[PDB]
Amino acid sequence: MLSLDYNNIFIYELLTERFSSENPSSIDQVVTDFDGVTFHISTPEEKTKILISLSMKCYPELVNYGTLDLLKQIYGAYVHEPEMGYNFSILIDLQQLPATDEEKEQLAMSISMLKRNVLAAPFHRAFTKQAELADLARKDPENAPMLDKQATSQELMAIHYRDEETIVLWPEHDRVTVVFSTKFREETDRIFGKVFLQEFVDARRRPAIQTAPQVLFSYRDPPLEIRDIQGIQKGDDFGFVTFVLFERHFTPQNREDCISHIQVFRNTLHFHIKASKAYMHQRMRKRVADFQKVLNRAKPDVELERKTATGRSFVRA
Amino acid sequence: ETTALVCDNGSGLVKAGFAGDDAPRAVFPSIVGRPRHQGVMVGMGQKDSYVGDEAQSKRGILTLKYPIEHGIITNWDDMEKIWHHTFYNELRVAPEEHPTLLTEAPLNPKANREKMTQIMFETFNVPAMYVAIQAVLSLYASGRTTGIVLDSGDGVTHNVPIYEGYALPHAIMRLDLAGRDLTDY
Amino acid sequence: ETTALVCDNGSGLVKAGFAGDDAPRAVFPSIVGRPRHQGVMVGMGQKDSYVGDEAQSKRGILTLKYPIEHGIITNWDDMEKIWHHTFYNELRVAPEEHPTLLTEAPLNPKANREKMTQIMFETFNVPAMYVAIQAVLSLYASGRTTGIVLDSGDGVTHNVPIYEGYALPHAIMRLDLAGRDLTDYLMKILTERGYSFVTTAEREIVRDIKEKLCYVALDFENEMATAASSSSLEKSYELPDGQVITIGNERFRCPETLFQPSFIGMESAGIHETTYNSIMKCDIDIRKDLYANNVMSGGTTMYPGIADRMQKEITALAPSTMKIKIIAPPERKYSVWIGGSILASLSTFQQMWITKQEYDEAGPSIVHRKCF
Amino acid sequence: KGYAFNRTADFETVREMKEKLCYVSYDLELDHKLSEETTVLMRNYTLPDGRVIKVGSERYECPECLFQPHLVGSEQPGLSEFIFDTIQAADVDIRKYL
Amino acid sequence: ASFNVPIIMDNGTGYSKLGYAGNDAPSYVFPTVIATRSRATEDLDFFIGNDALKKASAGYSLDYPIRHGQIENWDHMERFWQQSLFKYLRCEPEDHYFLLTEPPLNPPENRENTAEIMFESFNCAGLYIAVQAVLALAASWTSSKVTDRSLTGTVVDSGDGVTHIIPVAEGYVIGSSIKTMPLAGRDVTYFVQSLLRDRNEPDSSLKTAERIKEECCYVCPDIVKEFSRFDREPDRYLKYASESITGHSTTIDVGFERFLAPEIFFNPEIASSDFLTPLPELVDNVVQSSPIDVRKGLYKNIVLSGGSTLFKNFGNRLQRDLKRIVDERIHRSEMLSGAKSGGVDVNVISHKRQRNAVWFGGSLLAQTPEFGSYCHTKADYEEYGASIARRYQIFGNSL
Amino acid sequence: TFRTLDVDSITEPVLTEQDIFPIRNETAEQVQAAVSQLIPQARSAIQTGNALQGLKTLLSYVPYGNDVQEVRTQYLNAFVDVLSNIRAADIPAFVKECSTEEIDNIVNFIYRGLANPQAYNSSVLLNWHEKVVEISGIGCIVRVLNSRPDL
Amino acid sequence: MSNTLRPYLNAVRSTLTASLALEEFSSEIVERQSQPEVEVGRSPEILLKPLVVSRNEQEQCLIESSVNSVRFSIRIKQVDEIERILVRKFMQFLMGRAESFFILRRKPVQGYDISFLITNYHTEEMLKHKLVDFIIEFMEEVDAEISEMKLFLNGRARLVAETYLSCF
Ligand SMILES: Nc1ncnc2c1ncn2[C@@H]1O[C@H](COP(=O)(O)OP(=O)(O)O)[C@@H](O)[C@H]1O
Ligand SMILES: Nc1ncnc2c1ncn2[C@@H]1O[C@H](COP(=O)(O)OP(=O)(O)O)[C@@H](O)[C@H]1O
Ligand SMILES: Nc1ncnc2c1ncn2[C@@H]1O[C@H](COP(=O)(O)OP(=O)(O)O)[C@@H](O)[C@H]1O
Ligand SMILES: [Mg+2]
Ligand SMILES: [Mg+2]
Ligand SMILES: [Mg+2]
Repeated sequence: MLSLDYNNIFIYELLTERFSSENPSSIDQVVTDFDGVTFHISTPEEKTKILISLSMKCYPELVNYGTLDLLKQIYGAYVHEPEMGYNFSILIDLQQLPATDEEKEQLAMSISMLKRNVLAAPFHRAFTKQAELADLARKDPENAPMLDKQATSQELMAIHYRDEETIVLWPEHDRVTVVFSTKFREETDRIFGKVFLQEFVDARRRPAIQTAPQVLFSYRDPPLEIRDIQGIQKGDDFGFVTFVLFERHFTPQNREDCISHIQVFRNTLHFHIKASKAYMHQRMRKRVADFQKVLNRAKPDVELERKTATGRSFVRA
Repeated sequence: ETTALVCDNGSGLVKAGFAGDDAPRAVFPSIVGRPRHQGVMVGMGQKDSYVGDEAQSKRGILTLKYPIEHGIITNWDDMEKIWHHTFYNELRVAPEEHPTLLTEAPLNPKANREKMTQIMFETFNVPAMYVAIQAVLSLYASGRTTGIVLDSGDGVTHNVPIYEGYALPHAIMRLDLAGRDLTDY
Repeated sequence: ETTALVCDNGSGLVKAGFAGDDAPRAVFPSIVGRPRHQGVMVGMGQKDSYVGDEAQSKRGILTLKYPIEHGIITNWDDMEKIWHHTFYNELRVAPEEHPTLLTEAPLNPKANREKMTQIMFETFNVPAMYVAIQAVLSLYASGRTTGIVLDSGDGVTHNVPIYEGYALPHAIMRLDLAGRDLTDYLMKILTERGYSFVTTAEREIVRDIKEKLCYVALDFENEMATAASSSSLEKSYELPDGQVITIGNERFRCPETLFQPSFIGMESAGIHETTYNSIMKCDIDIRKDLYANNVMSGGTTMYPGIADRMQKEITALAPSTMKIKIIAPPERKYSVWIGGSILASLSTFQQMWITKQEYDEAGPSIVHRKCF
Repeated sequence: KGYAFNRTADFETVREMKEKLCYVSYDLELDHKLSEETTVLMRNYTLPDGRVIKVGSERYECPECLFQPHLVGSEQPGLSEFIFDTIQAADVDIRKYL
Repeated sequence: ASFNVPIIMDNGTGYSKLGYAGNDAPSYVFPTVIATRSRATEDLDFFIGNDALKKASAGYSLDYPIRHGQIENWDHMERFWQQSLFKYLRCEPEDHYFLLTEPPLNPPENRENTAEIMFESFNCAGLYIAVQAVLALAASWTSSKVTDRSLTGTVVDSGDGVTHIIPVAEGYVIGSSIKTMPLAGRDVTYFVQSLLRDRNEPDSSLKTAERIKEECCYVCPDIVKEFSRFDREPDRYLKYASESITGHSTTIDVGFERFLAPEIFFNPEIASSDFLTPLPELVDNVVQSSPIDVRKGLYKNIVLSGGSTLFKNFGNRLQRDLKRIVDERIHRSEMLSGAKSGGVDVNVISHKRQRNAVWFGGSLLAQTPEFGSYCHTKADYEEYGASIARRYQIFGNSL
Repeated sequence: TFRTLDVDSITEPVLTEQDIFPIRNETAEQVQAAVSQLIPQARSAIQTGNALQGLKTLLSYVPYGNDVQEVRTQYLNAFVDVLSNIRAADIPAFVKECSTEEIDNIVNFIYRGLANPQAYNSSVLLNWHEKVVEISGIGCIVRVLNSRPDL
Repeated sequence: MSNTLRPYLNAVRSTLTASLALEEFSSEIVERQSQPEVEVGRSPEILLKPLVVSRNEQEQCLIESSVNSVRFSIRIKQVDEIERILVRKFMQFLMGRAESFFILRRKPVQGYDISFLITNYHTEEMLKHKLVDFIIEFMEEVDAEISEMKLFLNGRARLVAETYLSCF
């Protein structure tokens, strides 16, 4: 696979099986996801009632960012009071699901896609702010730079979802710039990530893919706007990949795909580093075989009599 | 080292033998001929069908018929009988002890090859087998790597041009005129 | 250090060797080809990709792709493969023990230069490297110090006037018509006589046809009128298939694309008008010397009689009071290399390298502020 | 390794194999190092049926059960330990000649 | 501090059962097969499990990395692990502890390769290797609250590729008594396919044989009496509906296979000449070779495991045969001596988690706090090298 | 337990290197003084552009022993400098105009010089080794394989 | 490769071909047994002096000989840590299949990355005038492989970056 999936496959399959089934069964399984997020599935009250919980270390910051309302108008009346040890909880009963199959399938997909659904609140807020500044600047072109600066100052938003990762996003009259504070431990991971990040920068440059958002990466130094932001170390070992999303990159027909893509970026990079390790393994063995071919000299020709198959010559003559 | 049966079920002859032999040790016509007379004579254990050299020798009162038509198998039961004869009465080796190596003409129907491997696996319980192409094996025997190989057997005539290693699949020309048609003419 | 590496990674051909030598140790076409068939054979040493002379020899069963297009590298994988070939298979010298010299056409994107420098420094770990322009190399090779250089090659044609020790960057004219475009036009206009060339092997065959037969006339209208009475102008060529083809007015028509770019449907001045404009863009006090020193360089300028026709057109354009002289050494095919080697074998050049210790402390942008 | 000898003639076959190939170690750690880093200990043995197998550390691990009977699940002491106990249990006078 | 939940891997010959510790069921139970070709590069165009099964004729060639319990090809195994982890299991290796399992009697080289792949290609926090059995003993006891652990018995783990009879006494596994038969569900599946072959049924696909076992096969007391009963009784002649790809209502008339297939376990001569000792006799030999004091515990508790022990009347027949043999030996001793005895009873035990007893035992074991201390930490690997796990421990004594 | 704690090392004293090769009759002070007298002559010969004669003079006496480490290191440094201060074109004449024992000493010491490349120049040592093996033959390397460990 | 490694390569060739004058010899401490004497090192009277060949501080060739067995360990260049990881993994794969090589050790001596071990039997049956040929061929081809594999790493990183980024 080349592109990482955008939701939890186990939740999707479980929901599909339990919706299409006729005899439900009690289940209690806790499932982990990428980036430390953990999901818990249980049926404590009724065999036909399923409760799903979300765990995330940065969730209170999401609440500060205004994610409760987004979750509410995303998931309707399904909202349920959170369970112990978890952040967001949902309770679903199979007796009230829509009869039509496509509604059930889309509900299962939406529930399985809870990760980005809860993580996309800052992106939606940034898009709304970008629209506001766009219309305000269209009201008077001469009033752009000062409102742009005040938006870079006040609306500068940030989040820490991993302890070596950070998203810094802020809107403007025409763009929503985002900064990733990438850093890889596990030395060999950082070793391969250096090459991966270098090649990832070049990509955009090539005229072949100029339609993509502009990338900006420079290790050992952060951009001008985030040196004063708390949490950003003074370039200890952290890279900083910056994507500039213009108006065309979040057109009303392409917002969700862009959000999911920009969210999954880092996990894609990690998984593909591992895939590159496997690629080495296979090539390296594949032509150490050629070295063995080179060695197979220095063996005088000899003759084996039959050695027919799964046995020893199967005959005395 | 890892001896394997090499059965080239040609349209006119069935050349067979072990891998590595200088020349095949089993050559005989691919003919199955049943008697066509009442046969009031009793005794001597008159068989109901004769295959190969026995059929050729008794052809005076036998209805010989080839089980293959222009490289395409049309008498699957007769071909199974011929394969059984080749494995047992001529080579005297158990099929499940050595792998086999078959050949078929290019551009042949796919069902022919599928049924060939299906029979040789389900029935004779052979360990493994391969279906090569006559032109490739002719290139092997010629001790070269390039060149276009003109192959014309009893069944069909075909040319497979092969450069260094690589074989062009769009330049394979197959012509059904062959030795049987020449004999008919 | 005994000797320093130097590589002229041109668009069509690549020239490599040691500094101070007077002969290319290694010249092979800049071609990377992949197989396009099955290989029912056994063994044969199935090699995934053939590059250089091996690809040129086995083009019968390969599809060839040029990594460099119009002087800008577009397939960095193939470029790295070609550099690896030059380093290990033909010159077979360890990159880590030899400073290297590279060549890049003027006005190329800065991405090309930065990526090339970074690749050489990190993937090959060369001790030091430098990037130089073709025109400066041509002047170094010719022994001159003043004179506008016409460098026409496989990928791009550019003009860089240079006074005594100084270059005028504002008067540099770059034209994207070159040998590849000429070969494409020859392929297009050989169809009108029946012969058809499609695959990349046919493209190489047409390139050989242009090598052996194409030439530049003196007066286009008179040459066409002479070709109308097609008696003593046609020639013949032998394809590897054995078929003989006849060449006619298109023998000299396709070289005229340089002087009349409208033949391939591009609105631009010819290789003489661009030179005239480049000279006129310079200061007035140096035109009287730039006219007397017209330098021809590159593979494309090897056509018979191109120098005479270019001199005629430049003399017609320029005022008659000041003479026009054009020069083209018989070894101008490797003039860029000769200048590169002369520059690399200079004592005063030793402190103008870019060492690894200098590179890693400033990033890949150092090449922009040091090399040029 | 994967070779299976469940027939009855295979018992005599492996007896002849141990007769021809197996040997008693002189230094345990040295032979573990040899079998851990070097392939020199590998021998090729062809069965009387005609089939060849690969034998490695088995060569020095087969007769090790005599000196370390816990390998075959025996609580009794090894050969040398049992010899030492037998000699030591005797009277003090005859201990040299033992 | 508070670590993440451990992950319970399982790589069987036929099925691989991933999951988490503390769960009540494996998250994924899918076949151990990977699809592979021969503008995505050929490095990544691979599918595993049910996706590989469905995508079989679309341009991929399936291959089973594990056969007879031992891994032969390593590219397939490593690609299987990476696909599982980063596609279905959805975990970051560096922040979790793994509990791998693999059948006993494996070469130390295989364990070394597994450890080095796990700590280099992925480099997880810790890796622990357990023997397929053990976990079976752990999952044997159902109401495991504080005390009611048997901790002494025999586990007959019969699976897809190979079966293992391993005795356990007071927790520790007696190596000298370990014996293994190289016949399992796959060999009898090939036998069923051959039986379909000889009757010239319209469809003879291997999946058809698997389903024929799934809803047809059962164990019988003896073969000649069962043949006579089948001749007399005509309602034992079923016709399984196949529907292979397009052959609608191509019913397959099953026959004597329904009792001829399971009999291989109690009569291994049919499968091949590589083994000839019937399973009850082999279990008797295993128990007799054990130390004398633990024979009562070995006979009293016998635990079935694996998916190939789900045959009806399998446990009944095994218990009957073992009880008959032990009675024969005891009575022989009695008439040799001339005194009565209380005898020894045999209780072959089957439980509600027969199919995935190994996984359930692993999940129950991983939850113990002391499990973390037993894992191979990454620092130990980077210090002592890649041969940290080569000393084979459960069966046989090192040096 | 009792498996470890080997005893074979004490009951039978294995042959030790002085039992194989003849012992050095000269004293430490004598050889130290001899080398300290020979080295400055070699350095002076290098200074006056007569490196061939300097190497010939330095080759006349060669020290050895397990108690002469420091003076042997100084001798090796001087020898390496002397050899590196020789023009390459004149090597074949020098090699052909030597006795077998002198060539044996030359190849032995250049090969020991090859063992410490963090302080020496390996290129000249490799070039000399190539030329001497080409001219004299393989017997020099054979003698190197069968020379004293302290050499 | 060559045209570049003449003196070092020829020195290794000459030393190896001189050091391969092996002989059948039993064990002087264990009866009816024969072991490679270079690996045990218990009888010093039959062990020739260890010999080292080098071209630069990061390239060494330790040549330890004996009456029957010769162990020959080398170091190959690792200019940057990318090549360090590549060399380690590749040479591990190389030694992992020493069963079919007959002149390899499954684990190199400390401070090195590979150790050949030519016991007598290999010279006894396998003609040895091309064992050294394989040695030198490998010593150059290995650097060739490391360079090629780092190129392939760069290429695959470029491909995955383009594939990810193009789908915005
Ligand atoms: N020496 C020969 N002269 C003329 N025809 C021959 C000769 N040898 C064989 N043939 C013809 O070739 C045919 C046999 O071809 P064969 O090699 O069996 O092709 P295939 O193996 O593909 O059937 C026979 O029908 C025969 O008529
Ligand atoms: N004698 C010649 N006549 C006509 N065209 C030539 C001749 N020699 C070379 N060429 C053309 O010039 C090109 C050589 O390009 P080159 O000058 O090597 O490019 P670069 O200067 O970028 O290295 C070839 O592609 C060929 O088509
Ligand atoms: N109900 C059943 N009855 C008999 N055999 C079964 C049944 N279900 C599965 N099997 C077979 O028994 C094997 C054992 O299952 P499992 O333990 O998951 O495999 P493995 O031994 O590869 O780990 C299955 O792979 C299958 O071939
Ligand atoms: Mg034929
Ligand atoms: Mg050029
Ligand atoms: Mg199993």
